Amino acid sequence: SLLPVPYTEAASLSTGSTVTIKGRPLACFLNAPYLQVDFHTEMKEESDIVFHFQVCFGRRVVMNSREYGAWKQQVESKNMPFQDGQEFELSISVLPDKYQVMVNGQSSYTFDHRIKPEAVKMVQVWRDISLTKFNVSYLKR
Amino acid sequence: SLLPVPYTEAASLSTGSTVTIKGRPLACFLNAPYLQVDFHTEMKEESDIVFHFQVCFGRRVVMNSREYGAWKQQVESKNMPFQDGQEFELSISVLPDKYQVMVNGQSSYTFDHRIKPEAVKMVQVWRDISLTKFNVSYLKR
Ligand SMILES: OC[C@H]1O[C@@H](O[C@H]2[C@H](O)[C@@H](O)[C@H](O)O[C@@H]2CO)[C@H](O)[C@@H](O)[C@H]1O
Ligand SMILES: OC[C@H]1O[C@@H](O[C@H]2[C@H](O)[C@@H](O)[C@H](O)O[C@@H]2CO)[C@H](O)[C@@H](O)[C@H]1O
Repeated sequence: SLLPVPYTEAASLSTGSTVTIKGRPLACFLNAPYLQVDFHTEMKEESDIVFHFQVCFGRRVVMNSREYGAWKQQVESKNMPFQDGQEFELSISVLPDKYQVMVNGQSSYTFDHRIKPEAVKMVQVWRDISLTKFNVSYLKR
Repeated sequence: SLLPVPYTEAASLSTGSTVTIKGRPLACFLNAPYLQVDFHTEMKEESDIVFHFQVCFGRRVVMNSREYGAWKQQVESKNMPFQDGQEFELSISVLPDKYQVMVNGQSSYTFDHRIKPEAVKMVQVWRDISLTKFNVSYLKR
């Protein structure tokens, strides 16, 4: 739709930051579209990933980190609040101990910090979605 | 780039048809982009898939068919002629007994017919690529 995908925005994160994403899958769930949100340590796409969030719509969610080029311990979830054929609202909050992912207002995943959020310099949103809104909040000290 | 992705074209296939696709992955191989080519029995995306061709760039290729709504026997290949960061040329030939997939001029995969190619009514090309060329040939009787 309106925002380019893959979507890249230079970003900084700290405790209390919220990343808000509104979008829609590009295919019915039967065809297994993906969504991926990566919090990167540099603007280069090859850079480390502090928080990797990958939705296989209708099937599972995978979370991990890529640290000095290597993927670490995968977290796999079958929780699937996303609805077939529907627009979704995604909110990722930077809490002191973890990321908290809200989906359409509902707490849906959390992921403990493995690298401090201050290491983030870029956010990329990509795979089989269109996007109409992306925001990183910058209200807190 | 130039062609919309997901890309959909109404299509007919028979022995001797060639589907030609030129495109580029939207991410470096380290970030595991996908490419998917589906030969559908109807224009609806939910319709059966006579030939499903799914590249996880740098890792593997999966082929299958979706018949009366159900995925059948997966074929998994580690053959990976696609090159990191490069444009690719993909040619899918409809031979009497199988599809033959050429990648950059090189025979790279084949998949025996499970449903007659005459059942195809649509081709979709999607996931993490841009496309500059798509053609279905219509030269043969
Ligand atoms: O875990 C998320 C991450 O997986 C990558 O693949 C990892 C995989 O997680 C792990 O189980 C294996 O031992 O190593 C793989 C590669 O280092 C994928 O590249 C990726 O897209 C992510 O989803
Ligand atoms: O095989 C290609 C096809 O897999 C689908 O998932 C299948 C899977 O192949 C099979 O091993 C399992 O037993 O059933 C699954 C669902 O019916 C995926 O949906 C897909 O994207 C394809 O890659």
